[PDB]
Amino acid sequence: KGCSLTKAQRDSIEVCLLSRPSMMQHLLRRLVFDVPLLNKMPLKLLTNHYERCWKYYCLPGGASEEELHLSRKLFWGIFDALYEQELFKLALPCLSAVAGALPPNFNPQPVDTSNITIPEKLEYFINKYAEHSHDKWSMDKLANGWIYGEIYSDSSKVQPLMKPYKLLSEKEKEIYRWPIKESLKTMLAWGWRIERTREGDVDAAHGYSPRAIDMSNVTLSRDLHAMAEMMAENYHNIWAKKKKLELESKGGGNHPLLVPYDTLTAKEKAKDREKAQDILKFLQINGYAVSRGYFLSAASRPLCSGGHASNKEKEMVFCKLGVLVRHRISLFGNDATLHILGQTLDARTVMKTGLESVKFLDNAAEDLEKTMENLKQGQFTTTVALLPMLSSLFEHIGQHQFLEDVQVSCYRILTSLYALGTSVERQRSALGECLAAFAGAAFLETHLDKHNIYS
Amino acid sequence: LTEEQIAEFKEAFSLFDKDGDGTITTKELGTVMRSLGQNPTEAELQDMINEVNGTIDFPEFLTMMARKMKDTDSEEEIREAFRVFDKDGNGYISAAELRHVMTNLGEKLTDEEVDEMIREADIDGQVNYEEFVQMMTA
Repeated sequence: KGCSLTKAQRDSIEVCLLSRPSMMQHLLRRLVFDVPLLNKMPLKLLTNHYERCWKYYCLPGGASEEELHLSRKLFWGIFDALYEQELFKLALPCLSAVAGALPPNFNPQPVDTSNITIPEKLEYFINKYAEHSHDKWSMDKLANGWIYGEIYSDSSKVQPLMKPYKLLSEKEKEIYRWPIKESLKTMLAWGWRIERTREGDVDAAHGYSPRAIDMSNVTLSRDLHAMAEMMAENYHNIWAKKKKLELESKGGGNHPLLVPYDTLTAKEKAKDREKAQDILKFLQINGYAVSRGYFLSAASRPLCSGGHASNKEKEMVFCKLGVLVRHRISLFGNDATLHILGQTLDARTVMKTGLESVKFLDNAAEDLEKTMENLKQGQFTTTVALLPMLSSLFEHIGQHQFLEDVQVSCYRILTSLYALGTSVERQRSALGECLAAFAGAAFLETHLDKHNIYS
Repeated sequence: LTEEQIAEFKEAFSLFDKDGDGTITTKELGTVMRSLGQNPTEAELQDMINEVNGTIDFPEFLTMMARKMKDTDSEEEIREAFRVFDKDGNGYISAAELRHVMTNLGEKLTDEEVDEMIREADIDGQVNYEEFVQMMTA
């Protein structure tokens, strides 16, 4: 389906460009989830729709800001694998300026559950935790007010399982201890440890009476809730596998709720979060610490500058579009603007001097716009300017032997001089010697550059 | 579709047709187009198969390959009919000479259609014919 897929793509792009950015943030979650497989082409069309949303929300909107920075980092790391790459790269410039405006077939993956045992110092706590979970369960049933009875009737206010803690045997506790044990094993198998800390702690009805510690006021911190969310996502993956192993046991297909995780409602995540935090809230009641056992693009600019140095070392052997992508990202950062910026300037001078004498063709054309954007970045933002002037003189000696590469090197020298003189003259004497060497025999443009960018 | 083109299409079909009823089988579409020298994407091939019991036959095969030919004919002929005029080779036709080259025979209508040209053509005045393509070919 060629035109059918293109019509679906136009429908998605128009329904996103007509819509405010809260739903666009919810869909940008799925765009970041799909961005990891960019390097197929229509997943990159979803990435182009996300680029449209970034170009629309760069002003006011440019929760999910860290998600956008993470998606920028992951798309920059996936785009450096290898037309279509030029399309994603030209989309990446406005997305990079938007991130600088910020800076201004499902397959679940469960784990083995029954191969690592539990130390018994937590089994001294299991005897109270399983008790407390069943007490909170019977307390929630006392919110309805259930009464113990014999015949299992759900209409006569009868629960036949409302028996006390003394009348519970081993295998009558094992039915509720099985998710407890096989959740503690998923916590403890990965290398998570919960050590020692300080000590810790409307009318009723008939049956069992829990004076349970109130689970409606307990809250962890952000990384502890992130660990809880990882455990809840694991629990939902196990439940999704438990349903996938039964929807094909009769002989049919699948249920449409097999989606990526970020496209469900709130209660379906909140139930597994409650099951993950029945442990953690009661650890906070007893006072047991659950342990593990913007500036993001500004930080990623130095790694991108190192990658630009590597691309300047080995780009002119096909990778000219990869060099132009980093040049356009540097242009977008120049439209998005501090010693790390000085390190990026030194790495940009290294990227200029890495292929000095070999100045394939479109990279050399776009390098003039990259140098003008670097001069703009110098107009946007320590004594290495003398040695870089000699490196630029060597680049001019490598670019002045050759069509109008001599005039392009003179325009690049005028770009550097406009960046430096808007806010030592041995290299100026070398420029005068170059003018006296190759003036009288492209050269009038070099004269118009040298008579005005001397300051 | 010409003498030679319809001759070639019938020759290729009847050479790939064996039984003598006018129907080749379903998987012969890519075979007959690559015998004619055409290798598109598979989605277009599947659309052309499902546009045709499971017996791909003569009529709309002729019609679809007519459409595939008239696309390239549209490109080449909208190139050359403006290559007639505009003797410096840029596609920039002036507005007065657009009035001249628009009131051709055949249609020969009044100031309605050339008013439709000049009201929206992009005029700076030199007019490139891509604006005329995107206007007049819907």
